Amino acid sequence: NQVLTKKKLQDLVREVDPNEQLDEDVEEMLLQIADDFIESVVTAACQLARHRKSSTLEVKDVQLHLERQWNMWIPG
Amino acid sequence: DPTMYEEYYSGLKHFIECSLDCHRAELSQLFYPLFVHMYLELVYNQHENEAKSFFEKFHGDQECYYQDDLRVLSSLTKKEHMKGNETMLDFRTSKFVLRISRDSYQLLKRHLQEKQNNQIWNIVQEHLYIDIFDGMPRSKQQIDAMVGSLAGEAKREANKSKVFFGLLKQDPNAPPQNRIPLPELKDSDKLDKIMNMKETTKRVRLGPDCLPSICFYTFLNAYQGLTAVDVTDDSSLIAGGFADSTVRVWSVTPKKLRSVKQASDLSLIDKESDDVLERIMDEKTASELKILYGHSGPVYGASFSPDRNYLLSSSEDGTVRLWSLQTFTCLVGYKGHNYPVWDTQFSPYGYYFVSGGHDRVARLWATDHYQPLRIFAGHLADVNCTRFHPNSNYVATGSADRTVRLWDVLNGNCVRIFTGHKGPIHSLTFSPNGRFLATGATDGRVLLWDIGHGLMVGELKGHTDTVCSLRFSRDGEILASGSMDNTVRLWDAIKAFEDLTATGHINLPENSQELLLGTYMTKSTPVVHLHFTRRNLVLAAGAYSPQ
Amino acid sequence: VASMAGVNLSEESARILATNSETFLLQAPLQRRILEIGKKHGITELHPDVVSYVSHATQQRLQNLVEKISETAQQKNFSYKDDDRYEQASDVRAQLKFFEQLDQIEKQRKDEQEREILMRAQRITRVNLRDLIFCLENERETSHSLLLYKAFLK
Amino acid sequence: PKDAQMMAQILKDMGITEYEPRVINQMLEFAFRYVTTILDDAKIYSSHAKKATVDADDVRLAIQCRADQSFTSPPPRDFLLDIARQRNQTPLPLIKPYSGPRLPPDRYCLTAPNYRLKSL
Amino acid sequence: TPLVDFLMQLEDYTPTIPDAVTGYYLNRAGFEASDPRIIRLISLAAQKFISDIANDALQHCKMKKYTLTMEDLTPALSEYGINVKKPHYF
Repeated sequence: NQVLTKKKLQDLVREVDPNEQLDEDVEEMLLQIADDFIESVVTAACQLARHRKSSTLEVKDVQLHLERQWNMWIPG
Repeated sequence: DPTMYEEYYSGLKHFIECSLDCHRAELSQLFYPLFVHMYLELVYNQHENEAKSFFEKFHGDQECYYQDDLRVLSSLTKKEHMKGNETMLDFRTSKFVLRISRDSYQLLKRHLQEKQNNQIWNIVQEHLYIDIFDGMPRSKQQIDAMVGSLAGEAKREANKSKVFFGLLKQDPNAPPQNRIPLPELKDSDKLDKIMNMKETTKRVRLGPDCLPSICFYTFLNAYQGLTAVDVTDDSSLIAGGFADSTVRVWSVTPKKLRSVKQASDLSLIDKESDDVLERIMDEKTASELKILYGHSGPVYGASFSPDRNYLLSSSEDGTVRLWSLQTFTCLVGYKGHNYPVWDTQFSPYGYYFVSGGHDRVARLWATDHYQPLRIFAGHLADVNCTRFHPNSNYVATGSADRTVRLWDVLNGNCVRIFTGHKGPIHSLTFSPNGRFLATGATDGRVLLWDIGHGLMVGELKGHTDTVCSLRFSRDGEILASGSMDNTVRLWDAIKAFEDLTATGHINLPENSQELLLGTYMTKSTPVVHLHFTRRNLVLAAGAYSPQ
Repeated sequence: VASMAGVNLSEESARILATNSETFLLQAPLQRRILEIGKKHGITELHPDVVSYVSHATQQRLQNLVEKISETAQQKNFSYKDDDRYEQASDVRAQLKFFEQLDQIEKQRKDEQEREILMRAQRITRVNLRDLIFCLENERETSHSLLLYKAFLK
Repeated sequence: PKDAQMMAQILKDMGITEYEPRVINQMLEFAFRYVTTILDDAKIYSSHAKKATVDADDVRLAIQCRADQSFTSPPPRDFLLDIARQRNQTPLPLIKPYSGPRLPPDRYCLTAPNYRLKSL
Repeated sequence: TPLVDFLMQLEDYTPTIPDAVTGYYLNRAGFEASDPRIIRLISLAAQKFISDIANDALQHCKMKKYTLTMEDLTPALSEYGINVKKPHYF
């Protein structure tokens, strides 16, 4: 059920600083923040998709919620 | 169901006003909670037009004390407007307590157990508790004295817990010394009580004859708005919390505020000397005023420690700050609220402190942990006031949902719920006996509560605007009240407590006129603080606002 | 990207040079995770390029937060006392230590009184929870949130 | 004015008798800022659904997706009572008798040597 | 240390904003005036922000110099990601 495997998160820190170690509390809170992000983004994207009268959840729907509420602008 | 709520409510409105007058005044209590629970259930099930029509037909038969809640409700017409209110969200899930007598409940249940009104009976037994007492039905001016809150007039089973309302050192109402782990009494703290009882030697007995002298310490310019005052227990320092995010300590004795010397200067002097504290003071830094910076918002709480170090301040930015008064810097920033902390106070023994904020809790801190120890989380609105008991085993938290609640420091349990104010409570004080509690709110009423019996013992209704400061005398002879009508009223706090149930109420006397010893008007100056010198001299502080 | 002179462009380009001056979510449990929230809206199936787009969106959410907490976890590892361009101004900790020494002298006097009564008878950077909390109350999201409010008690 | 006389009636319906004259001017400035960010997002959502007319479901979407981010609230009562009973179960710690000035650990206080640059 | 050198030069420099006014809005947020040079660097940073917005607005006015209008501040702050609002209610 866990989508972030707690070891790829440590590679997200090694790419920024080769000498840095998070605390176990910090790692668990970061995992909760990730889970919460996935849930909020998917719920709002699904609201945009129902709005577009669709049952498909295409990226256009996920990409629009990032640009308007989070300002991420991930290349599609 | 939803299109006939103006037929269910108007039928019960027709039954109650056609009753006999002894039971009519007590059965008028369920007009307000049945009006809100039917209105909020209409707007939660997305029936806006019917909700608006119900509000228009019945809002004006509601008691005058409920206008503020009625205006918040008139704004609420949608469901998503109410889904982010969090006060009407907790009102919809809780139960109105609605203390009624058994003589009037028999007429109510003989009008609801019949199928003719099985819908309004279904709303009553779903949304309303009914707490029955065996006794006389209360009068209308006695019901008016004890209602006014949302989810108000709480059960007697809450006000029956054993409360150790006595002072520490035999008193059977006193808690043991090892109940709450209070700090030790040092030799410098024992030296304070030696000169404290020299002040008690010159202390005058106030009473209704020897009325005290009031020394008003007005803030003259104060164009940054003064939001918090505190005075030390000996009248030596006066703190000021201001809207320009500053705390300003003033010395009122002829003794300038000095910081202690730097660490290089203390390393060359020796300890073990008799002078020591005198040796450490720096005379290069000596002012009649020290300004403290570091809050990013208007400082709302100000609290001295009883050893005259350790100023406390809370502000809009959500932090409580512990300022030293020996180095005159900030020491700790206590970040537990994300929201404006409206009040803070040190314990009268000086280790723990309680801070109440906009997030509807009051936290108990200890000046040793970055995290709180107790979270007092039962209020439905902002915790406006937070006051410690004189034994510091109990914390009284007044709030904006018109309730005052005592909280045991052990177990964090609410042991008393005091309802009967019509506005948000803006001042609390305890009697020096520990037996009584005076609360003031925006309705100008000072309600005197018993703590052992959990019963209000008197109502002082002289003030016009928000009563923002209360204090009892050092003996307990006089309660001083200061409000926004620029008056310092003095009340007889001995004749107000001359009598010490199972009906859960006492017949309040309507005796305010006999308990007013005097009213003194300030020149355009709201009385923010009231303090009693240990020789029983009233001190008051307020910014002069010409307005 | 929509703004050519955008202000968060210059932030994370100067933040990286400040840290230089000292996620890829699993595709199989994520695809079940999107579909269960889709039952509450009627979004019964999802596009095959979305479950890897949300994984790229979760990465740039946490990499924007890992970089943000790294530049405040290295804010505490700047020792001023090795440099001599800086001068010490106010050390409260040392004054407190002198006060503690005086308190210990008082305790020793108390012990002597008790004895008399008896006779009569390569810097490594570790990120704390403070560095994560500091990067939550500043950004607009998660400033008034139940995840930061609970983090004040963890 | 037209919209400024309605703003003095929203305040008087809330019982606000006394207010500064700059209070009406900046609640209108907030009300204008709020409607030009609902309708700005409404035509973004209309172009997502590919319709030339911004109809009422677009404004229903742009309101509830702006109220999900902008206007927050304090934590709810079932959340405050759960973190209370998780915190109020822990017993109060005892106090060391002569520890000194009672403070948190030094990484939680504001007591550091607090340096400054040499003037030269 | 280019900026440390600049701050050391900032003594004997008077900025366009006074330090009694820059220090007032710093004291409002908890920042207290320990060192004048730090107040002066903060004042100069604020000045650079306003000046850069103004210069971009002037390039827009020259393209469409002289009067600064809200329709010059609107595309000038749009590359900054700031949507400026017309009054429209007075």
